[PDB]
Amino acid sequence: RAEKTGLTLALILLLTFFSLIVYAAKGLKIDIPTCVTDVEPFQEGKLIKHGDKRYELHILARMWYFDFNKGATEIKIPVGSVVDIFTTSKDVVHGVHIHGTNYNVMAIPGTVGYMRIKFEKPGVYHVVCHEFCGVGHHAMQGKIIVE
Amino acid sequence: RAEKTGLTLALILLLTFFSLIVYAAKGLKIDIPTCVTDVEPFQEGKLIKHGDKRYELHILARMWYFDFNKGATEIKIPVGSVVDIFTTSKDVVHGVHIHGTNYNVMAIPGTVGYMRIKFEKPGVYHVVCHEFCGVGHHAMQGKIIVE
Amino acid sequence: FFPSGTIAFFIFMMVFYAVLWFMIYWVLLERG
Amino acid sequence: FFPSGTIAFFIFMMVFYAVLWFMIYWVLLERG
Amino acid sequence: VSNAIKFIILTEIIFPTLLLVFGIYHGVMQVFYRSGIIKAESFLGIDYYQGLTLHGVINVIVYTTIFIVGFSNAIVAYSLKKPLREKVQWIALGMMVIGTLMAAWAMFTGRATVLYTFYPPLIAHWTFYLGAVLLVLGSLVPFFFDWIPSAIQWKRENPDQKLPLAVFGTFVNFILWTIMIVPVAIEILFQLLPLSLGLVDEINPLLARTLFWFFGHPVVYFWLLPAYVALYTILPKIVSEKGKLYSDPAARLAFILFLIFSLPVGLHHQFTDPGITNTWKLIHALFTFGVALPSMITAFTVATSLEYSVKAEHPELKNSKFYWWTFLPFMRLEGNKWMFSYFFAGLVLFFIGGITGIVNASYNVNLVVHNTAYVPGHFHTTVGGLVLLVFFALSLYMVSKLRGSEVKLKGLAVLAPYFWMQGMFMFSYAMMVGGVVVGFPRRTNAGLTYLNPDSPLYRPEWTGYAQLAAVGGVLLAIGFAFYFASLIATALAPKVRESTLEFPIADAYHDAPAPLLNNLKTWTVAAIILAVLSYIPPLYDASVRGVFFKSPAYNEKFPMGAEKKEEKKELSKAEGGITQK
Amino acid sequence: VSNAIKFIILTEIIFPTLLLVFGIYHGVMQVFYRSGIIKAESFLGIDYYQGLTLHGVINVIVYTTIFIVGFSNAIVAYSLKKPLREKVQWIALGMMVIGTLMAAWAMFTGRATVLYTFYPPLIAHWTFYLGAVLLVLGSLVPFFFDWIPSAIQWKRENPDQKLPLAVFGTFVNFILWTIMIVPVAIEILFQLLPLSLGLVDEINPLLARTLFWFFGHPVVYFWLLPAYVALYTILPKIVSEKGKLYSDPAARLAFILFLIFSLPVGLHHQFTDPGITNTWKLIHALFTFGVALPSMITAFTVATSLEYSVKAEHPELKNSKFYWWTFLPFMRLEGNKWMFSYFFAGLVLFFIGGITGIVNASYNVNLVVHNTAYVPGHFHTTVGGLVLLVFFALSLYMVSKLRGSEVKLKGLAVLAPYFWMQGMFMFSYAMMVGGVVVGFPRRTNAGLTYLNPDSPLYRPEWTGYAQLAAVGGVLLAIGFAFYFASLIATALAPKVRESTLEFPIADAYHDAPAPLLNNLKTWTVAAIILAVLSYIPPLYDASVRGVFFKSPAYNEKFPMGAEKKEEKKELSKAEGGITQK
Ligand SMILES: CCCCCC/C=C/CCCCCCCCCC(=O)O[C@H](COC(=O)CCCCCCCCCCCCCCC)COP(=O)(O)OC[C@@H](O)[C@@H](O)[C@H](O)[C@H](O)COP(=O)(O)OC[C@@H](COC(=O)CCCCCCCCCCCCCCC)OC(=O)CCCCCCCCC/C=C/CCCCCC
Ligand code: HAS
Ligand code: HAS
Ligand SMILES: CCCCCCCCCCCCCCCCCC(=O)OC[C@H](COP(=O)(O)OCCN)OC(=O)CCCCCCCCCCCCCCCCC
Ligand SMILES: CCCCCCCCCCCCCCCCCC(=O)OC[C@H](COP(=O)(O)OCCN)OC(=O)CCCCCCCCCCCCCCCCC
Ligand SMILES: C/C(=C/CC/C(C)=C/CC1=CC(=O)c2ccccc2C1=O)CC/C=C(/C)CC/C=C(\C)CC/C=C(/C)CCC[C@H](C)CCCC(C)C
Ligand SMILES: C/C(=C/CC/C(C)=C/CC1=CC(=O)c2ccccc2C1=O)CC/C=C(/C)CC/C=C(\C)CC/C=C(/C)CCC[C@H](C)CCCC(C)C
Ligand code: HEM
Ligand code: HEM
Ligand code: CUA
Ligand code: CUA
Repeated sequence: RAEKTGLTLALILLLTFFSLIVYAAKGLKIDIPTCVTDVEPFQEGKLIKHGDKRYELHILARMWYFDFNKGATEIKIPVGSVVDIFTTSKDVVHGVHIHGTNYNVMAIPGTVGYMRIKFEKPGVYHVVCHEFCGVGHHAMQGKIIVE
Repeated sequence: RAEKTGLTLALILLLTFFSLIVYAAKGLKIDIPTCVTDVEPFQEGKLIKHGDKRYELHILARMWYFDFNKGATEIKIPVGSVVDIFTTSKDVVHGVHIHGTNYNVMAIPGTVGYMRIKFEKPGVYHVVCHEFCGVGHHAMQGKIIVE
Repeated sequence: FFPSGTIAFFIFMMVFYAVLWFMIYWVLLERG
Repeated sequence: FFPSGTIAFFIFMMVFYAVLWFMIYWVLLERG
Repeated sequence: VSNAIKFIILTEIIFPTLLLVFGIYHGVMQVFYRSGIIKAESFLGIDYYQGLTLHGVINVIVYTTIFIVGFSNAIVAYSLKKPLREKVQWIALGMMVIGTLMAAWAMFTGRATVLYTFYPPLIAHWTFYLGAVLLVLGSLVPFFFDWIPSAIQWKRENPDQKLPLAVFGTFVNFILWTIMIVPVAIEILFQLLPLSLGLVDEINPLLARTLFWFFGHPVVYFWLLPAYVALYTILPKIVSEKGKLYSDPAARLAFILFLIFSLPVGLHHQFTDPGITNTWKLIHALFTFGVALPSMITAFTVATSLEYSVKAEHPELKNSKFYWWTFLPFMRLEGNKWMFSYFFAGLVLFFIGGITGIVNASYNVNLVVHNTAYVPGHFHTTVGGLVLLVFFALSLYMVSKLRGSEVKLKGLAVLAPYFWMQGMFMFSYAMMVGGVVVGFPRRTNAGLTYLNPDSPLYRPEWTGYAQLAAVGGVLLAIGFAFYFASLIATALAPKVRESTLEFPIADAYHDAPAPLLNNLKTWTVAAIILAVLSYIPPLYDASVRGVFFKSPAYNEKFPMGAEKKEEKKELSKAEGGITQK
Repeated sequence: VSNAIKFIILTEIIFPTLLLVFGIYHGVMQVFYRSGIIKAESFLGIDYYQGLTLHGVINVIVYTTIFIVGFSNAIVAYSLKKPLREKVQWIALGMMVIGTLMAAWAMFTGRATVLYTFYPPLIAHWTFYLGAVLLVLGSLVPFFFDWIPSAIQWKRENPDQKLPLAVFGTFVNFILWTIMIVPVAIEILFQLLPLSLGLVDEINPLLARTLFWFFGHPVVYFWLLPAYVALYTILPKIVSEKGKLYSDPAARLAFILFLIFSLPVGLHHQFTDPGITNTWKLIHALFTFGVALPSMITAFTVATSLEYSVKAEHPELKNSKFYWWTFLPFMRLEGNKWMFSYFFAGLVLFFIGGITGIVNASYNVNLVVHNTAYVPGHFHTTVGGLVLLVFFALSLYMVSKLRGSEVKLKGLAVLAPYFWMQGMFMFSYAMMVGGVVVGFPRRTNAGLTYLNPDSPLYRPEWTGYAQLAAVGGVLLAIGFAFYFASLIATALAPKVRESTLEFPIADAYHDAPAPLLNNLKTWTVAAIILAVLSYIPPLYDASVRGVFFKSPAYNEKFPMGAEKKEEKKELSKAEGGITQK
């Protein structure tokens, strides 16, 4: 018929879409945030793990400001570095969008969003929060300056 | 007829438009740049005329950069001041747009565009140039910082 | 025959004008 | 009766898709 | 029609739009708040987030879920030719009205500026949760007490006759809904109604985000299915009166797909939540590319029934591709043909909402756009593009046909869909580009700080994309004011003829008695066994293995297990219910 | 028609569009340069400002001024029913072709990246100035040697008969043009052709900006008048074949206004130049609100002739306001009805270009928008909205009618105006808002520095308005590629019938032998005495009392009186010429 032609068109379309998203998610790993569990108490955080490039960032998201170091809404990181960003809110469900990169994770209380990005191009990377977290949400951001 | 109705509509429209532009140009004077002539040799310029508020700004526009003080693409001016901005290019026809205010004057060689604006709201007022002035035009601006 | 339609089309004009024009005029005034 | 028009309308779909989708996918890849 | 049933239907057509007038009002005020022109942090005593709770709830919880039961009362009573039951309609409308009033109180006063999704642990006033639950759960009483009978009666009396498409569509739709109330009616009643009016002191703020998107996502298809029963039965007859709805079995198949594949898909809204084990988000970004298939079968059936209908009244156009689509009544007045303006300006917006949804689900690609301003691009061109415009058309049509008024200001009506489609274009375009390229976030006042050229949180790059959307806001405010003038003038006056319950129902070019489908039993069971075999994993997470402590409840202005197995052994036991039918 | 005249007309229909293909190519590349996506400072060896010189010259100097003489050859030979003169057409086309080739050389190679206005003292290569002068001055030889006779012959032989509207329009138009070449043909030949190939060493860089906008502004109305003779004579016949052109005397009046009031208005382009004495800029911002009147008389005559025509083929629609505009052939194929797509998608863009021009002239309000990105909003929706779309329609139609080909790919044609109108909307809208609110300037690469998120001249606020216009650029690139495919397929093949020179010419619902107008003598004299009594002041300035020294000539890549009285005593003596006629 013609319904079969429409259907094979839709099917080849969606199969192409899906083959590519699984390709990008497996090769050249752009891994969506998964479940990570080692200990993760998490009200703190930043460690210069392997010195020049590797890091471990712990952006606890208190209510109405982020916490990149011990109470410092901004942070400075050497270029090219490859951070290991863990995110966990203190109180409510908090968005953590890092505008330059594709780090778009929720900070759910009692969970530890893991994702591993590298800051190839210098500049400033605003860490904005999108999910709603009460009044005084619109004034919740903080920068990851990569000079 | 009906052409007379269309015509009286167009006429009341344009008469309203024109009565208002002449009103704004005469009362609450927003004077378009006119011919001014005292001496005006003009390759220089900035004077703190009446101290706190009145000024006299001489933004000579060399090829591919402005000249607000003796070779200083930027300038700082106290808030609320009421400058007297004179503009005159050195070589070619140069636009002088001052983005915050409605100071939009050409710097024609051998002419002195006068206009008198006051910087009520602080900030930075980029002095961009719109008319074409050769390659290296896209890198021709300079700020009037009003802190 | 009375062109009763264009008169209303004009009324729509020149109230689209005199709104666009008035917005840019108010930008003129709001700029000091 | 053969719906010869919707087949071409689909061909227009899913080439409008697979262009919008590919633009956002390329934004995904271009973001490191 | 009856005398009270007409009043029921009239209330459920007018009360939802009389309430949606505020939803649209604050929609405009939001595209002004976000575009940095009405800065401050409030207006007329309704701050941004509380007006946002309203623009969300009013528009997709109290508007649709009420208009759906109204229009379904209508279309089922008609297609079955049965007379509705008043002592049931009455308690149904009573519960929906009381529920909406309890939800709109304590949302206007400010007790529940939580949001329309009420993401915990951000609790609201119990009159918001009990209100919304009563609103929802009070639209089933029609389904289960009014036209499950009188369709079991109409069936058996024939008895070898397929169920009409218009009522098979409402059956698939309300079976969907009956199923997907279980999740949110467990989440609310056992996590947020206990946490508010504090009885419990803790909550699982991931299990209550799951168990929500097990309701937030089947509800889009619950809205979409009446738009589709319109597009199938009423569109090919508001086009020329020879329209036929090519391939009735294809429509029944699309409905069966929205039955099975719309329930297990809800995990693709929380792709970035950190608890849920990845490789389940992948299965659901697969079932999403599966449930976006029936809509691409509808894009074929309702683009052929648009071709068969047109090329039946214009034998010239025979065997001509692309030259019809020009002979369609885009802007015709004069007799069930204004409605094509709505159906078409809805189908275009849906064309765009579909690719945007397909993108949004590409779970990798859901990192580019999650909770940016892209997502309002998705669910404005879907909801407020097709579902809302089709509901507008049917509102005008039914308020006419069952009150007597022919239709008033029909020209303003016919124009409304085009102002609406163009406002939604001029607005969704700016917001989608500004949400992809500069991350313009979602649910953020963004006009008080992120666009205050003085605040130390300025982010200049966003001003363009936010000041080129105010015109979309204005334009669709005018586009809705048009339809609203038309509806009020239609409802008001004057009665000219008998108040009947007609509907232009097209009928089945290619008809088939196909009994593999047409069998909601043994497909409802499929839809229930799936969507449990696809929530065991994410509900195992978010309950154990996903969280490390439970969270108290925070008001919006102050920094202050069995609950799963119950909904599991509740869904899997809804099978006795939907099998005895 | 003849055998060589058809070749002349075909060259002047194809050569201008075969050249405009580069104008459009670099238009797209510019809306990519300015929106900060093709940064650098060049592409394929054509840097931004040289490609801008091309996109300006090619599009409004060598495209229109050639298509105008082509289409006027056609419409005059037809409406007078006279056969054109070959030994005149030949030298006319020879001069226009040689001139355009001399201007396009030394503009492609890079010798004249000055701009299409060649604002001195920024001189170019003499082959650009002599080229443009020869191009322009070589389109008069038709007017003065071909159809000033053969219209003086057609007149006197009748002899009591008005001049046809189609040829009275071209007469007003080319009288306008004959007058307003004097300024620029004095400026070039006496200031820039001497300064280049240095004979003089100085220039008056204000007198050569005046004496230019004494040509730059009457040339917009020189283009607009053939678009208007189309809208008057050909539109009411490509609508239903009962169309009539309501009020022929109103059309003749509008033409007489564009004769008198289009010449003295040119000082409203240099409102911000500092020499010209203010209170003359005010008189010209008055004559601008005067010359924007005939276009608001045309907006009435060509919106009534659109109503009389429609309500003549639909006696149902009688005495119905607003419901026609729906019965117009918006997207009809099949026989001089595709052309309505062009005329209407041109009339909408002109609706917008008109208010934008009215604004731009409000000499106060010309400080908000002067040389911002607003002005491309003005002269794209005017030129590339109406003048270009009407010229496209007539190109397709004449290449068909005088070669034999019916029309090929007519569907792509019919679509082209809508892609074009929507590209121009999606692009002019972003640019107009971004030029009003954030001063997004004009003629600036603006994608290499003002939008380089690294350059110390960043200005972030501009990125929104510049990245929401790339889609307009793309969309109208597709919209022009459509028409171009249609034109090439039409020109190519195959000949089916006799190559005639037809034209659907509507005729005069309300006809009148009004001799106050119809009298180009004693109105040409008015247009010449005015526009001298309105340039004595600004030319007294800019010559004395306006400048304090003269300026040498600067190349674009390096920091390196009687000339008025001549053009005065040249205009005032063009009266003997245009009176003997
Ligand atoms: C205000 C603030 C300023 C900034 C806003 C700037 C924009 C302003 C509005 C722009 C449009 C104004 C012009 C209105 C009239 C246009 C002429 C017309 O509509 O005729 C239609 C053709 O429709 C169009 O496509 C024109 C729409 C604009 C251009 C779209 C370009 C997209 C691609 C081209 C689409 C064309 C088809 C190609 C597809 C591949 C012809 O209709 P017809 O059926 O052929 O008519 C035949 C007729 O003779 C008759 O015999 C028949 O019997 C018919 O039954 C009757 O038809 P009709 O005459 O009644 O025409 C009805 C038409 C309605 O047109 C519209 O207005 C829809 C346009 C969009 C909404 C405009 C809102 C503005 C106010 C409302 C105007 C309505 C009148 C009220 C006036 C006060 O039917 C349709 O056109 C349906 C729409 C079809 C295309 C939808 C897509 C449009 C948007 C495109 C994408 C935008 C986003 C871009 C971002 C993504 C990048 C692509
Ligand atoms: C009724 C309301 C809704 C419908 C319908 C809908 C359809 C889809 N959605 Fe959705 N949605 C998502 C994926 C989809 C997919 C794949 C589809 C599919 O059903 C869409 C398929 C549609 C078809 C593919 C369209 C083609 C068929 C039509 C009929 C074409 C017209 C045919 C033409 C030829 C007709 C002729 C006329 C002219 C057009 C030519 C995702 C993805 O991960 C997210 C969250 C992302 C982020 O992380 O939160 C999401 C978020 C939402 C929200 C967010 C709530 C809150 O703000 O978070 C809402 C309200 C919503 C409503 C609706 N959504 N959706
Ligand atoms: C052919 C090309 C052009 C036309 C026509 C044109 C018409 C006007 N212009 Fe202009 N223009 C200016 C003022 C006007 C005014 C008042 C009119 C008037 O003629 C416009 C009147 C038009 C009518 C008021 C429109 C209504 C009539 C139509 C016919 C309505 C449609 C009717 C509907 C009902 C039909 C039904 C269909 C639907 C629409 C409903 C000013 C002001 O000070 C500047 C410089 C500003 C800045 O400082 O440089 C300027 C700059 C330009 C440039 C700049 C060159 C370079 O970049 O600097 C160009 C190329 C240009 C071309 C053209 N311009 N103009
Ligand atoms: C045969 C040539 C094939 C070439 C195709 C090239 C595709 C290149 C990809 C670019 C994508 C843009 C698509 C533009 C369509 C071009 C087709 C066209 O203009 O001509 C085809 C058709 C007229 O030709 P036809 O119908 O075959 O002639 C019958 C003779 N009695 O045109 C028509 O009259 C029908 C077109 C519909 C017009 C729509 C008018 C309403 C405005 C909004 C439209 C939205 C709905 C349509 C959606 C599907 C679009 C195809
Ligand atoms: C009588 C009520 C008066 C109320 C007016 C309120 C004005 C408020 C200001 C808002 C401005 C937006 C203008 C919207 C127009 C609303 C008018 C309308 O929809 O109804 C009028 C008319 C149908 O009514 P009528 O023609 O009188 O009925 C004849 C009965 N045999 O509608 C029509 O069918 C004709 C409308 C034309 C549709 C255009 C379709 C093409 C798409 C682009 C249009 C562009 C061209 C039109 C330009 C002028 C617009 C009026
Ligand atoms: C996705 C999104 C793209 C994401 C961003 C793109 C820029 C990336 C490009 C991009 C990415 C970068 O990383 C980048 C970095 C630095 C500089 C520049 C860039 C850049 O430019 C934008 C598209 C948004 C939607 C899609 C617009 C939809 C418009 C409305 C909502 C409705 C109108 C369209 C519908 C569909 C009508 C269809 C019916 C009919 C046929 C009309 C024709 C329209 C056409 C589609 C044929
Ligand atoms: C002027 C200009 C306004 C200037 C800027 C405005 C924002 C000032 C507002 C403004 C000024 C500030 O100082 C400011 C300061 C701080 C914050 C915010 C602001 C602010 O918001 C923008 C308008 C540009 C033009 C005008 C858009 C035209 C669109 C296309 C070019 C073509 C489409 C429209 C045409 C006309 C079609 C008409 C036919 C038909 C009827 C369709 C309906 C359309 C409608 C007009 C009825
Ligand atoms: C009429 C013009 C409308 C405008 C200008 C408008 C504007 C907006 C805007 C800008 C947002 C984004 C708010 C944010 O992300 O913070 C929004 C959200 C939303 N809109 Fe509207 N809207 C309109 C109509 C509608 C309609 C008709 C519907 C549905 C029937 C609707 C449903 C929604 C929903 C569900 C949200 C999400 C609210 C939330 O995220 O909680 N809108 N609206
Ligand atoms: C087809 C799509 C087109 C696009 C995307 C486009 C793009 C542009 C842009 C962005 C500008 C501004 C350049 C600047 O200000 O620096 C411009 C200038 C201009 N455009 Fe185009 N254009 C198009 C077609 C046309 C057409 C068809 C015409 C006229 C027939 C035209 C005439 C002009 C003119 C005269 C200028 C002024 C150039 C100058 O200032 O010197 N454009 N174009
Ligand atoms: Cu933290 Cu919103
Ligand atoms: Cu100085 Cu351009």
